[PDB]
Amino acid sequence: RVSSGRDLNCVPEIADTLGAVAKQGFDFLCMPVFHPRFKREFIQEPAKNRPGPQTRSDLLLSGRDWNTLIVGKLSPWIRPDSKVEKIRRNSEAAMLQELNFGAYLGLPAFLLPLNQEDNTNLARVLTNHIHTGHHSSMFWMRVPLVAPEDLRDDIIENAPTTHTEEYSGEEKTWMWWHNFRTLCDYSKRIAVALEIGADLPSNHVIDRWLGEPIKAAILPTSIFLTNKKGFPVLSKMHQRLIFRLLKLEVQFIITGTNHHSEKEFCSYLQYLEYLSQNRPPPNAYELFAKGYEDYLQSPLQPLMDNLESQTYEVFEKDPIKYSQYQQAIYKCLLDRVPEEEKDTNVQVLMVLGAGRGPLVNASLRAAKQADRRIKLYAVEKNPNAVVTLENWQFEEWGSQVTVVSSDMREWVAPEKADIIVSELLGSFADNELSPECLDGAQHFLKDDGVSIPGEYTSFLAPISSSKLYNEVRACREKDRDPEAQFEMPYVVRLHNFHQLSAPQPCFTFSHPNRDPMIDNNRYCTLEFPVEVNTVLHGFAGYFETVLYQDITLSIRPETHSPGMFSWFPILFPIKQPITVREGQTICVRFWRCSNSKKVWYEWAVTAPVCSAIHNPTGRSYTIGL
Amino acid sequence: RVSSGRDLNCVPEIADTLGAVAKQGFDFLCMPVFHPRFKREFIQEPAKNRPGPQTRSDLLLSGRDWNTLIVGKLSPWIRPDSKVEKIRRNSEAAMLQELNFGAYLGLPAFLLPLNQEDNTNLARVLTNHIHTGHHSSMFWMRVPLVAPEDLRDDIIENAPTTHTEEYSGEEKTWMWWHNFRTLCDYSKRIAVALEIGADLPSNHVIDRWLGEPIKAAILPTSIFLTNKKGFPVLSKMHQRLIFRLLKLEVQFIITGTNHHSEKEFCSYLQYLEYLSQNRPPPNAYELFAKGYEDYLQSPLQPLMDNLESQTYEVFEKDPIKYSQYQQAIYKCLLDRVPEEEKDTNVQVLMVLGAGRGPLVNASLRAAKQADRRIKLYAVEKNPNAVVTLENWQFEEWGSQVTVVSSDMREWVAPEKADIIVSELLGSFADNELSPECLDGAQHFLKDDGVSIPGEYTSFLAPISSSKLYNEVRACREKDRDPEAQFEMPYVVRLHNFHQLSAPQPCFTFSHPNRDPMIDNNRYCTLEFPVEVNTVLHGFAGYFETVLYQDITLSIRPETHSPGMFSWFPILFPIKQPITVREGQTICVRFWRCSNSKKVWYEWAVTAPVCSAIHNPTGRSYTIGL
Amino acid sequence: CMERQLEAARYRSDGALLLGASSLSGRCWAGSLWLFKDPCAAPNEGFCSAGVQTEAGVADLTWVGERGILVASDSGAVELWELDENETLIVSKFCKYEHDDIVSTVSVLSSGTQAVSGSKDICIKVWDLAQQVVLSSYRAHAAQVTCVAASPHKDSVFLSCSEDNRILLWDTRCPKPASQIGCSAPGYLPTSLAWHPQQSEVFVFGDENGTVSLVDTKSTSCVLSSAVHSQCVTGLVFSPHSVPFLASLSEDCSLAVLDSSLSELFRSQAHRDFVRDATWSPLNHSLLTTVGWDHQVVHHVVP
Ligand SMILES: Cc1cc(NC(=O)C(=O)N2C[C@@H](C)N(C(=O)C(C)C)C[C@@H]2c2ccc(F)cc2)cnc1N
Ligand SMILES: Cc1cc(NC(=O)C(=O)N2C[C@@H](C)N(C(=O)C(C)C)C[C@@H]2c2ccc(F)cc2)cnc1N
Ligand SMILES: Cc1cc(NC(=O)C(=O)N2C[C@@H](C)N(C(=O)C(C)C)C[C@@H]2c2ccc(F)cc2)cnc1N
Ligand SMILES: CSC[C@H]1O[C@@H](n2cnc3c(N)ncnc32)[C@H](O)[C@@H]1O
Ligand SMILES: CSC[C@H]1O[C@@H](n2cnc3c(N)ncnc32)[C@H](O)[C@@H]1O
Ligand SMILES: [Cl-]
Ligand SMILES: [Cl-]
Ligand SMILES: [Cl-]
Ligand SMILES: [Cl-]
Ligand SMILES: [Cl-]
Ligand SMILES: [Cl-]
Ligand SMILES: [Cl-]
Ligand SMILES: [Cl-]
Ligand SMILES: [Cl-]
Ligand SMILES: [Cl-]
Ligand SMILES: [Cl-]
Ligand SMILES: [Cl-]
Ligand SMILES: [Cl-]
Repeated sequence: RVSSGRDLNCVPEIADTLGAVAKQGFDFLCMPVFHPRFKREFIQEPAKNRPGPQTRSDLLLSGRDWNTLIVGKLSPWIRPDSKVEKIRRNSEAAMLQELNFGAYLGLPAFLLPLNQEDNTNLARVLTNHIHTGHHSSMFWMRVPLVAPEDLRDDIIENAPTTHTEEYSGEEKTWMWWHNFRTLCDYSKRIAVALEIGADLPSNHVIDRWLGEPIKAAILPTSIFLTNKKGFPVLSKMHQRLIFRLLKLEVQFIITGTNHHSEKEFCSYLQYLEYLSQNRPPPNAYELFAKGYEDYLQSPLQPLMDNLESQTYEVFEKDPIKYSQYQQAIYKCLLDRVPEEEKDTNVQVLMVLGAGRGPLVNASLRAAKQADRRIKLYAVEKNPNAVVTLENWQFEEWGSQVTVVSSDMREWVAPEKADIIVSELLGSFADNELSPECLDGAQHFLKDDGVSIPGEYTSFLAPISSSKLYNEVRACREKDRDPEAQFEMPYVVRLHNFHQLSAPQPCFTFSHPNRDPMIDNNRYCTLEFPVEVNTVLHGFAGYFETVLYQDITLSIRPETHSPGMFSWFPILFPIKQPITVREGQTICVRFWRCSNSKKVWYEWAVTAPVCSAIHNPTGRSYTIGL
Repeated sequence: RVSSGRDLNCVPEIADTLGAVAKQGFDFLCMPVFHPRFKREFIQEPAKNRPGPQTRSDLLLSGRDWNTLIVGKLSPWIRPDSKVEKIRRNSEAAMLQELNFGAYLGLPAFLLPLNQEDNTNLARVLTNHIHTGHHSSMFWMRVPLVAPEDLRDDIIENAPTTHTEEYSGEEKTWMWWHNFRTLCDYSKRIAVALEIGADLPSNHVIDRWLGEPIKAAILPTSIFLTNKKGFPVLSKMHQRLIFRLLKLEVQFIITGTNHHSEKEFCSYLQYLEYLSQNRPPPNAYELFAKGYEDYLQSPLQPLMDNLESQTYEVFEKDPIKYSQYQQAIYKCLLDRVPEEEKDTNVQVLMVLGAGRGPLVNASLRAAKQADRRIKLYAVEKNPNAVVTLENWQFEEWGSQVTVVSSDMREWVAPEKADIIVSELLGSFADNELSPECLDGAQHFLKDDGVSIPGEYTSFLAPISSSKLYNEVRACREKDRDPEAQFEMPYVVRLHNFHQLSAPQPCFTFSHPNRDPMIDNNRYCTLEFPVEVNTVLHGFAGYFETVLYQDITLSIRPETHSPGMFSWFPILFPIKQPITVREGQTICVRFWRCSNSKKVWYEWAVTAPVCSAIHNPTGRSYTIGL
Repeated sequence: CMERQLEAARYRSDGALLLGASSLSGRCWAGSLWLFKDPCAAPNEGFCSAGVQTEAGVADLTWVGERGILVASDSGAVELWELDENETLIVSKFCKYEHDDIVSTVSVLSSGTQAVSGSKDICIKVWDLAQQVVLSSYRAHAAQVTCVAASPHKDSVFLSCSEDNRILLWDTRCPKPASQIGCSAPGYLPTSLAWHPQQSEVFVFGDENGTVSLVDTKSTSCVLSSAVHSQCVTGLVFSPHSVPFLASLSEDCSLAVLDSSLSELFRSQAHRDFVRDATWSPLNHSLLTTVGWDHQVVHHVVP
C-alpha cells in the first residue's frame, strides 16, 4: 500500500475537507494555513493595522490531527527574493509568520516552493527559522522536474522555445535545489518534493535526482491520460518513474482538480495502488535487507573482537554461500584423491575460523558427496563459539572433528593440512585481515596444499548520494575529531545512491603465498570515467573471490551471487563533496597500510580535484591484528 | 500486573526449566550460564587443559529467548577479591569468561553479588568489561538489605551477636554498593538487585536506598509466613516494603525452594499480584504524570519563546487552578463593587498573558457569579495564540473582550485597570520572569488596583537521588561546557528521590510593588537540618502563591493543591555529590541575578562542605527578558 | 549413561564401591549413583552391580548403614536412596527440598539414625532419617557452608566450616550449640574437615591456600601445620589403621599421604583433573581408591 496525500489550495471548512479527503483514501492533506489570497502588510499603515483574526483557529482540529494529517503550505504571494525592497522585507516577515504558525501547530512538514534560480533570501529566512528552537519538523522543497519556462507551449510568436539540446540547462532545476540545500548547510530537516510534469525530460535529468533526499513526489491530475473505460492512467515512462519512486518509498501527493469528472476522484489514487500492488516483487535479498537500507554500521572485526551468537546465526542462514563452499571442497577432494585411492587416502582438512561450525558440516557433506575420507580440524579463537563447536563434536561429529581453540597464527598443528578452508572475508575482501591470518597459518599447509578461498579481489566504484553524505556527517561524536566519521568505512545496504562509473578491481590476494618476501601493503590508482554531471560523495566497495577453480562468490553488482545474505557493500566517504562534470575522470588513490599491530586504509581523490588524504596513520580507523 | 522472575541455581535442562517457570507465571529466569560447582583452572596444569565443552550450547535457546527471558548469574566460586593471589587471578579470568559469554548470548542483565565490604578488584574487572565494546546490557548488583553477619542466629557461644545500636553500622551494606558504584564511575549499566531478609532493619536503613537505581527486589521463599489456609503471605512491614518497591516499578525475583509444599509454587507469585492489584489507586495527578517520572525537561520560557498549541492545551485542562482563579476574581469583584453600585460600576479587568483565553472565560464566569459588570482586556504577545483569542472574540466574546497583541511592558493602555490577572508563574515561581513583566505592566494599574496573583514565594528542599544525578550527568552535549548540564535547572516529576529536609521559602515577590527603588535581585541563605546519613545531589524547588486573600495555589508537597496539573517541581543539580552525616546542616546559598537583557540563578552549597558557585554570570543558563 | 565428573567414592563393609557422579557441562546437568561389587571394573557402566540416574548433580554423598545412600543435591534437596533386596536397583526412599541453595555437604551422625547437612544457603540442618523430617535448622555462619563432619562417636557433636572463615564445633545439648575455634589471626578460608578416628578431641582441617593443620578441640590451638598442596585442599580422609595415615586431596590434581606429623610419605599425580574423593579399603587397609573429574578411578597401594 502507498502513503498518499491530497494537495489543495482552497479549503472552505477544514473539518469537512479533511473528512472528504479521508473518505477518498488519502493519508494527509497539504493545505494553506493562511488564505492564499490574504496578503498581509507588516510595515506601512493603514493596512498594517488590519483587524484580526489573521487565519483559522487552532481549535478546529485536535493536536493529533495537526501532528499527523496536516502539511502546511507557504502562501504563493510570499516572494522573499523579490527585486523590490518593500516586497522583500514584507515577504520575510510573512514567511517567518507562517513558519512560526506551522511550528505552533506542530505540523510534521511544511511546503516551500523553488520556482527560480535565486532563492538566497528564502534560504536565509529558512535557516534562521531552523536555528530557532529545537524541532523535528520537515521542510519539503517543491521543485519541478522541468522548469515551467522549459515546459510552456510554443505559442509565443516572438519568443520561440529553444529546440537545441542543452545538456546542463535541462538539469537547471536540480541546481535550484543544490544551491538552496548548500546555502542551508545540508540541514537534515530539508528534503525534496519533486513535482512531475506531463512531458518527461531526458534520462540524465531524472537521474540527477538519484541520491537526493526525496520525501514526496507530486502528481498533477493533468498528467494522467485516459483509457477506454475512462479511468485515469499514466504512460509507460511515467510508470517507470512511479516504480523508481516506489523503490525509494516516497509519499505521493495528488494535486489539481478532478478532470475525469465522470469517475470519482479516488480513481487517481487507486491507480497508484494498482501500480504499487503490481510492482516487481523483491527477491530474498531485498526482503532480508529491507529495514537496513542506507543504514550505516561499523565494519565487524572478528579478529580483534569476539562475535556474538546472533551474528554467527546471520552468517549461517546463507545456504548459497555454503553450497558454493561444499561444491568447492567436493571438486578439490575429487582432484586430489584418485578413485583407486579413495579408501587409502584420508585428506587433512582444516577449517580456519570455524565459528559455530557451518564449514565443518559443509566439509562433511562434501566428503560424503565425493565418496572420499577426510580428517577435520576446526580452529576457532573465539571461545564462546568453541563452546558450540565442542557441544557439536560431543553430540554429533565425534573423533572425526578435532576442535582447536586457539589463534591460527599461533597454533602448533600436530600435522599438515591437505586443504585449509576459511571464511575470513569482509565486505572489502581483506578488510578483516584474512591475508595476515592465512599467512600465519600457511606453515602447516602441505607443499601442494590448497586454500579455499584461493583468491579474492576488492572492487571500488564512485557513488553520488547526498543522503548518505548527510548521514555520515550526522555521525559526529564527542571526545574525538569532529570529522573522524568521514575517515572510516561503513557497512551499509546501499539504496538511495547513484553509481557514477563501473566498478574496478582494487586489491587482490592469493593463497597460499609462496612469495619469500610477503608484503600485504598496497597502493592503487583508479581512473573512473564519468559521463554525467554529478556530485561525488564516496566510493562503494565490493569483493569477488575464487574459492576453487570456477566456484566463486561475489557481491559485486554485475556478478553478484543470487540470494547471498552474508555481505552488504561497504562505503568509504569523503569529507567534502566534489563536483564532477560530464566527461571528466575521477582519479582516486587507495592505500593498504600496516605496522606490527594494526592495518588500515588510506584514500584520496586526485582528479578532477584533490581531496585530503583520509585516515592518515589510521588516526580515525584501524583494524587490530 | 507485576513483572517477576524466578531465581534458580540448579537447571538440569534449560528448555524444560524455562517451560516450567513460564507455566508458573514468571516473565524471566535468573540462572547460571556455567554450572555453579564447575570450578575451572586458567593457569596451572593439568586442570588447565580440561577437555570441553565448558558449558551448555547456545543453540539450546533462540536468540529472542536469550535476549528477553534469561538473566545470567556469576558463579559463586568466583572471588576476585580473595586474599590468595592464585584465586584472585583465576577468579579474574573466570569472571571475564562468564561476562563475555553472557554478552555473547545477548543477555539483558547479569547478576553479580556484593557479599563483603571490599569489592575493588571485582569493580576493576567489571569496569574493564564495560569499556570493551558498546553494549546495552545491565549488571544487577545483588546486595542484601541486611548483611548475613548482622542476620545470623545468636547461637555461637563464644561470639555473641551485638545488641548495641550501631546507626551507621546497620547501613554498612549501602556503603558496599556506594563504594562499588563509585569505583565504577557511576556507570548507567550498573543497578541494584536489593535482597530482602526475614527480619527487616530500622526505617533509616531502608530509606538509605531511596534515590538508588533499584531495578530488582529479591524475595526468598523463607521470608514468607503462612496463613490459616496454608497460602504464603507476608507481614505488614514486608507489605509496606513491597508497596514502596511497587511504586518504584521494580522487578521481583522469587528465590529459594517451595517450602509451602502442599500448595503450588505459583502461590508466592500470586500473592505479589494480589498485593499489586490491591495497592492504593493513584490520584489524577499520578495518572497524569505517570510516564514523566524522573524525566528531565528544560524549563519553559514563555517570555523569550512562543509556546506551542499543545502546551497551552496542557495548561488549559487544569480545572482546579482556573476554579481558584475564578473564585479569587469573584471575591475581588465583590470587595471592590458594593451592591448598590452593581449596575453603575464597571470594573476594568486585564488578563496579562491570556494565551488562548482560559483566564478570560474564568473572569467572565466570575462576573456572572458575582452579579457584577466587567470590561475585559486580553493581552498576549504570542500572535499564534492571538489567533485563537481573536477567533474566540469574534465568535463568542464580542466587544466585551478587547484583544491586545503586544507585550505588557510596552503596551500603551487606553485606560487603567481595576484588576490585572496573570498566569506567568513557573515551577520556581519567578523563574519565568513574572516579576519583571508585572512591573512593566504596573503603570496602567489604578492606584488602588489589585493584582491576581497578589503574592508568590519559592521553596527549596535538599534531595538525594543518584538516579537523577546520573541522568543529569548523561545530559552532556558537544560544543559546550562538559559540565554545563549541572548548572541549569530541570522541570521534572520527582519520583525516585529522598527529601533530606523540610522545604523552606526562598524568594518572595508581591504585586503591585509600590517600592520606589524596585530591585528583583535576591540573595538567600538557607540552613537545612538533616537527620540521616545521605548523599546530597541537588535541590528540589516548588512554589506557593496567594491569588487573592485566602485563595492560593501551591505545588509545595505539604500544601499541594489537590488535582492540579499545570506544574511539575524543579530540580537544581550540583556538580559533585556531597556526603551528609546524621545531624549535620546543609547550608546553601541562592542568588537571583540580572542585567538589562537576561535573568538567571546562581547557587552554591556552603555547609557541611563548600561547592563551586553554579552558573556564574549565567554562562550555562539564562532567562531572556 | 554415566557422567564425566566423578564426585564421591565410598567403600562398604563388604568391599563394594559406591560412586556418585555429576555432569557439570553439556546439555544436561544431572547426576548418577553407582554400586560396583567389582571395584576394579569401575567406572565402566556395563560392569556395575547397580546404577541409577538422579534429578540433579550430586555434591556429596555418604553411606547410611549398608543399604542407604544419602545425597546432597544441586536442587537444594537431601535424598535418601535405598538398595533392592538383591542389591540390583537403587530406589528413592525420600527427597526433601529444605535448603534454598545447593546442598554442598552431608554427614551421618554416630547413631546412624540422624544426619547433618550444609548448603550454600548458609544454613545447617539436622535430619531424622527415619521420620524424613528436619529436626532443627541453624543459621550460625555468614557465608556458604563449605563442610560439615559428624563426630565418630558422639551423636550430638559435629564440626562445620564455611567461607566466613569460621570453624564451628557443635554440641546440640547446649542452648548456644555452636562454638568458634579457628587459628589465632584470620587465616585462609577453611575448606576441608576430618575428625581423628582414635582421638575424639582432635581433628584436621585444610584451607584454600593448600595448608593442612592439626588442631585439638580442648586446647583450641593449631598443634601442627604443613603446606602440603599448591592449591585448595578439598578433602581429608583418615586411614583405618591403628595409627592412621592422612589422605589429603586438592585442586592441584594430586593426592598426598601424610603421617601423624603431617609429613609427606606418599604422593600421586595420576589424576589430570581435580581430585574429589578418596576412600580406604576395609578389606585391605593399605589400598586407597581416589576419584576425580577426569573420570578416573585410581587404586593406589601405600606402604
Ligand atoms: C562471513 C562474514 C560475513 C561478514 N558480513 C558482514 O560484515 C556484513 O556485511 N554484515 C551486514 C549484514 C549482512 N549483517 C547483518 O547482520 C544484517 C542483518 C544487518 C551481518 C554483517 C554486519 C552485521 C552488523 C554490523 F554492525 C556490521 C555488519 C563479515 N565477515 C565475515 N567473515
Ligand atoms: C501556567 C504555567 C505552567 C507552567 N508549567 C510548567 O512549566 C511545567 O511544570 N510543565 C510540566 C508539565 C506539567 N507539562 C507537561 O506538558 C507534561 C504533560 C509533561 C507542562 C510544563 C512543561 C512541558 C514541557 C516542558 F519541556 C517543560 C515544562 C509553566 N509556566 C506557566 N505559565
Ligand atoms: C567423610 C568421609 C570419609 C571418608 N573415609 C572413607 O571413606 C574411609 O576411608 N573409610 C570409611 C569407611 C568407608 N570404611 C569402613 O570400613 C566402613 C565401611 C565401616 C573404611 C575407611 C575407614 C577409615 C577410618 C576408620 F577409622 C574406619 C574406616 C571419605 N570421604 C569422606 N567424605
Ligand atoms: C565466520 S566469521 C570469521 C571467524 O573466524 C574467526 N577468526 C578470525 N581470525 C581468526 C584467527 N586468527 N584464528 C582463529 N579464528 C579466527 C572469527 O573469530 C570468526 O569466528
Ligand atoms: C499562560 S503561559 C504565560 C502566557 O503569558 C504570555 N506572556 C509572557 N510574558 C508576556 C508579556 N511580557 N506580555 C504579554 N504576554 C506575555 C506568554 O506568551 C504565555 O501565553
Ligand atoms: Cl492543538
Ligand atoms: Cl512546521
Ligand atoms: Cl506526512
Ligand atoms: Cl550451527
Ligand atoms: Cl568460554
Ligand atoms: Cl604499497
Ligand atoms: Cl543465539
Ligand atoms: Cl550481559
Ligand atoms: Cl529482565
Ligand atoms: Cl481555549
Ligand atoms: Cl500570526
Ligand atoms: Cl541581592
Ligand atoms: Cl580458621
